[PDB]
This record gives sequence, C-alpha cells and structure tokens, in this order.
Amino acid sequence: TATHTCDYAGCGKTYTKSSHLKAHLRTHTGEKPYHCDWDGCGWKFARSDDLTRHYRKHTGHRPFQCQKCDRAFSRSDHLALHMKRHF
DNA sequence: GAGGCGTGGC
DNA sequence: GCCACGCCTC
Ligand SMILES: [Zn+2]
Ligand SMILES: [Zn+2]
Ligand SMILES: [Zn+2]
Repeated sequence: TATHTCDYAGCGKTYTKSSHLKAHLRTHTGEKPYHCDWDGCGWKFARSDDLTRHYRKHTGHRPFQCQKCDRAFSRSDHLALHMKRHF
C-alpha cells in the first residue's frame, strides 16, 4: 500500500508505478540489462523502451512521416519539433 | 540527433 | 512489465 519511493540516502523521488521506481533504482546500481547487439555500438540501457528507440538509429526505422514535407523521423517528438519549421 | 528521464493506458 | 508519449539536456 506504500507509494514507490527510493530508499537510497540522497534520493527520495516518488513514482506513480512500481515499474517507474525499478527503472530509477537501476540508476543507483549500474544495471542495464537491455544490450544493443549492433556491430560496434555497445550501448546498453536500463529500460527496454530506450533500447527500442535507440535501435531505430541503426535500422533507419522512420515511422513518423511529415505530411507537408517528405521527411520522416524515428521518434514522435522529433517530428513535432519539425512541424514548427512548417508553421 | 540522441540520450536521460517522467508519465500513463493497456 | 510493455510500449509509447513528451519534455529536458547536451
Ligand atoms: Zn533514488
Ligand atoms: Zn546500438
Ligand atoms: Zn517536413
């Protein structure tokens, strides 16, 4: 019934979900179980979604398509910042 | 562009 | 726990 708060002296951040805290706790430890298998990259991550996002950098996966223009991006926030140039 | 990070619906 | 959205920082 407790709210997920970090119990490391210095921290104290509280999160809404336990999974949020589990990701944060991996910052105190060095745990990054999600590795990038790309040739020569070596990047590792503590959250799965970050590896997915990072991986598009290697695959060229650009799902977010600018409809005024013909430039695409691998991330939603990348495109949103591009539309400002199309105001 | 890319990584760190907080959040929420499922 | 997954996955995606969105913001912050460099
Ligand atoms: Zn902490
Ligand atoms: Zn990689
Ligand atoms: Zn465009």
